[PDB]
Amino acid sequence: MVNNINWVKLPVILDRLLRHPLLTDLNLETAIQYTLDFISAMGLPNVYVDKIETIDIKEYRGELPCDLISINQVRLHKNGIALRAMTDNFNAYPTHGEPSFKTQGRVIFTSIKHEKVDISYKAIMLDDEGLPLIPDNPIFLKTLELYIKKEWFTILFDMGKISPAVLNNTQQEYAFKAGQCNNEFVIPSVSEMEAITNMWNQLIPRVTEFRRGFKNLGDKEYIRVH
Amino acid sequence: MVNNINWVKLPVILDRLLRHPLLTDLNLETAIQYTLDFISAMGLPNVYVDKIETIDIKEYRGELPCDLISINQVRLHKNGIALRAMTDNFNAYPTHGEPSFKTQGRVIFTSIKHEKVDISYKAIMLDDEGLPLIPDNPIFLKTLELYIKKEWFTILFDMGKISPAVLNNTQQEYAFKAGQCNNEFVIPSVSEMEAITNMWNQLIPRVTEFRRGFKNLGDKEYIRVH
Amino acid sequence: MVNNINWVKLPVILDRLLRHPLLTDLNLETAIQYTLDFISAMGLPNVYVDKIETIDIKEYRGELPCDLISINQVRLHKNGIALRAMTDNFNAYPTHGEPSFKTQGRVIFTSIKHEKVDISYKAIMLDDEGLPLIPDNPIFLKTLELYIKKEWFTILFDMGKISPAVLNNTQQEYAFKAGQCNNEFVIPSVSEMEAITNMWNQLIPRVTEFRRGFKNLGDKEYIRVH
Amino acid sequence: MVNNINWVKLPVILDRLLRHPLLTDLNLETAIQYTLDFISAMGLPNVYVDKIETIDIKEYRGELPCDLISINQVRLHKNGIALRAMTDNFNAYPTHGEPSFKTQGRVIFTSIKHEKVDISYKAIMLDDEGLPLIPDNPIFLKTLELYIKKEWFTILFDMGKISPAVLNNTQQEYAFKAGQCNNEFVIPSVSEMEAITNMWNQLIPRVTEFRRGFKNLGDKEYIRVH
Amino acid sequence: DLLNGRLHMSDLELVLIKAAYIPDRLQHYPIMNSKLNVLRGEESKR
Amino acid sequence: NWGSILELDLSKVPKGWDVGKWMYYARVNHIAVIDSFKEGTIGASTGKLAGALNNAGKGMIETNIGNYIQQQINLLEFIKMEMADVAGISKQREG
Amino acid sequence: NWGSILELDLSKVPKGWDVGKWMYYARVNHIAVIDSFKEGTIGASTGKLAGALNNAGKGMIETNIGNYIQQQINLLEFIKMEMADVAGISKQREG
Amino acid sequence: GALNNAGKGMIETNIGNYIQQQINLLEFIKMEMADVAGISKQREG
Repeated sequence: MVNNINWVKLPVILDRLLRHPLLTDLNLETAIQYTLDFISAMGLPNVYVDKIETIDIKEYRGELPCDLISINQVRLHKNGIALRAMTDNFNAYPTHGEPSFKTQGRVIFTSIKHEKVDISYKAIMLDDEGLPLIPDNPIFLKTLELYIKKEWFTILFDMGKISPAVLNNTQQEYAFKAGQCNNEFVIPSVSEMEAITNMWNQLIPRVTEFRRGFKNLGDKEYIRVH
Repeated sequence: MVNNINWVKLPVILDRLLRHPLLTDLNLETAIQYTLDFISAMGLPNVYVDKIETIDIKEYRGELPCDLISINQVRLHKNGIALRAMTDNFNAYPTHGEPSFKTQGRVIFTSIKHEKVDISYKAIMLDDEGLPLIPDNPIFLKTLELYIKKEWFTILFDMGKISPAVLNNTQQEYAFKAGQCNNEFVIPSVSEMEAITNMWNQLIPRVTEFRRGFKNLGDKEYIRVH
Repeated sequence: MVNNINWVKLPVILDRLLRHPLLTDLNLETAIQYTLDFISAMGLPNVYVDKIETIDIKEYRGELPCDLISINQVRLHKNGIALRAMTDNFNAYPTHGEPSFKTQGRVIFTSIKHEKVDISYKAIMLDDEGLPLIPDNPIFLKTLELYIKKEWFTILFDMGKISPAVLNNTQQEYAFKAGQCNNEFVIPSVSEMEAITNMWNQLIPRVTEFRRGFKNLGDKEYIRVH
Repeated sequence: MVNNINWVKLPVILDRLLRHPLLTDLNLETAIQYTLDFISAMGLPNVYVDKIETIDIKEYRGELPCDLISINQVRLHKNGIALRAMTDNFNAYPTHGEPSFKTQGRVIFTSIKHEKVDISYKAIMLDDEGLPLIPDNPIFLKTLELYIKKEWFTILFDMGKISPAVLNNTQQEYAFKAGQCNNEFVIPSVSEMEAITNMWNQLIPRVTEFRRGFKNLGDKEYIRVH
Repeated sequence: DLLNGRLHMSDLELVLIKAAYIPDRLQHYPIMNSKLNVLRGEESKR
Repeated sequence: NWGSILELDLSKVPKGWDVGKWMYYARVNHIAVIDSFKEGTIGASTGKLAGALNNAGKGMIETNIGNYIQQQINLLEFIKMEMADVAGISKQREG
Repeated sequence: NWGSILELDLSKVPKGWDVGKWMYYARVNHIAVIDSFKEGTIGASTGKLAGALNNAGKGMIETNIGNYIQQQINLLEFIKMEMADVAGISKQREG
Repeated sequence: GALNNAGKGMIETNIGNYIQQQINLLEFIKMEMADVAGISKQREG
């Protein structure tokens, strides 16, 4: 992302929405629900907060942090070797190699009996009340405004209290701004483009970035002169 | 799946449906049915609980667990060799090789007379109440909300209590969000893309991960230097 | 099929249908008829129960089991050689080789005078009342619900008691769910895909699986190393 | 045909037609006619009874059985050599080779003066009453129901007692189910596909199964090893 | 046996026959015989 | 590098026929009987679903890796010839 | 220079199938069973979504870098020939 | 309007290609048999 994610409070979006007199019945509840819905639907990784937190494995199982949403990686605390995903169907079940992991709920199923692992995961930036905290990027704010407006006008049109043309216009605007937001948050910046450049141009290809924490993914590949 | 399946109780969907004044007569009884219908129609494997449970075979037959919905694999408990689908039409019938199996109901028809077999099967995550437990992914919640909304509006439209444009809009939105949810729960994570990469790039192909429990489907294929 | 065929009672489908107030006049009779119609029209082989039962041939004729619907194979009891179909027009008729069979009603016309044969056939899983027993796969239940609803709305539309748009929507939904069900019940599972894999990749082709009961159809074809 | 032709009596179709209030004046008299019309228009050979019956030839002429509808083959009783269609225009007429035959009514015109010939012919399976006996295949029953419904609605529409949309829907449904039934009763079974395979793959082609009663159309073609 | 035109099906695969017919047995094609025959003929002429 | 992968839809396999035996007989005969009047094709046939389900052919997961391999081979030949020229030891001079 | 990249959409992987095992069996058999009647294709099949989602093939991230490499190689040959001619030492005169 | 148009149809069977395939196979088998016997075509004339 070119720009920086400066955080602002949820009621900013209600300050923008309630300017529309047809949206005066919105509340902080509806803002919270549709904000979570929008954040998940867009799935923008720059909106979540990167955290690292170590856990201990009891026997092929481990307790997972409360605020976890998605895992970037899992590695071993002592060696630093990253863990791939599990392809096994009979992991911890004995009868009468490469480490792996698997996560469903609050539990992580790894292929190791007694070890500590580091998990790099993503969560939501929370508010001092304890509520989701949104970026102030006006493209994001506008697209969330249009998301909430589109849901509200869809409900009204279902009752028959909104003209079909109004809902069609709202959907069209929201679709364009959704595309604009997706391009805004995903297109690499200049420094990320340097990382991508160093990753692309490689006389000797590097195909082992996962063993490290993708640390040297953007490292420039130097060739000695002879 | 990039994200994690944090579990929440079923009435989280009724939190969201009953915002709509035309869906106020929906109940947990209806939520359960339509939620099970959506779970099955989507067929996402990340929504089921991976379990392993051993049974004994009496004579080419064995009792199956209660909560089984699908079988990932079946193997022999002592050797660990996995079983294949039984193409044979005359398994346990004599006249006057490689092991296999078949499952219809609560019975599993293996080709072995007396042995213990390990079954890795999938079930549904339940609640403290004997009810289904759904992911809290807002994409999943929104798609399930739209499924229930679409069914209820189909009923009302068969009655003539909903305008056809309303139902068309609901079906369009549900179709897009069904595609969105399908992709969200299917597209691999970074750790799963390492497994896929290790499977894909193999100078000496590995074509016998079914014998094992697909344990080594994702291991890297290291060539020595000469 | 990926999933397992857990059996449930017929009135489940009436529990789902009668939620529609336009379908409150359905009965167990109509459920039985349209359930048999749907099961036959889809023709899904996983819904029928595989059975094997030996009979004795009197003179090129044999008595057939009562519940038979389709024959997978017929073989000789002593040798185990499978019987192909009859191409002859003058089978048992004398004037003044390879065994074969032919079935029309409750009688099987084979080309052997006095022998016993094993027949692998398919029937319906019956209820303790003595009624058809349906799977609980919610895709199957939904598609059967839509089948019965489509027949009922077709009848009403013939009287003129249903709008054409309602019937068109019902037909469209049923068509899509019929396709979904057909793909659900026919696409191979992982173990069936192993069987198909072992059948496909064969350096020395096997073209005599029928002589056996298709027993080695999924057997892996091993090549000795030299 | 994969399925078996279990026979049931004709009023099984009136069980199903008279559910419709607009088809309540249909009778067994009408059912018989339209059922025979459907049997002939479909022309499925699995619906007829295969019978063999010998007759004597007086002078290039022979009496034909009462229930004959079609002739599979004709052969000489003593040699077993099958007969072909008679292309000759002057068979039994003298002036001043390979045997053949021709059949128009109750008379069969062979090219032999005095010999006994075996005729493998097809007839209709009858009931304890002298009435046709229909398959209970629900595809066949549904298609016959739709045939009778379509004819009756065509009459009512010529009268102006049925909306044209109703008749169009009936014709569409009948057309699809006619195609479905045609494929159901035609597509080979597994045992019939072995016969077809043995006929298809022949290093030394066999082109003389008409001389025999197509007995060896389906035998495997075994090449010795040298 | 290979040089004399006999093929043992157990020497190149696991057998899951004893009847000498191609629909389950495998043909042999003696293409190795000439390679040995040229050398043995050269032995005689040396 | 793996060959072309074909995306196969099984919506026209006949009734009562396993995919395994259907494919086996397709191998043996090079002819695969299909049922175009299956209940699943009713939508496309009757006009209630898009006609793309009964048509459009079969997709292919194909990658142009062969051209990449040929590019690498050509580059290797060029570099080996260049080293030979620099060393003054030509191909005709090595044999 | 990296080879062609195929943009693959997994919208038709059958239900209950993981992507990894699906692609594995696609490798081994060269035939990948797909599901044209997934719940996610309901819009395109039913006409509620654009029909391009069940069509349009798979895109390719293709860069024409082979032609650039060939151009540079040809230029190197040309410059080496020019330098040989100017030095008065022809290719036939080196061997 | 097809009754004043559409050209004249042809009952054409591609049997020439089948004949060519069989002829090529005969040449291949004769060459294989000659090679296995150790008696090449140039060695017969």
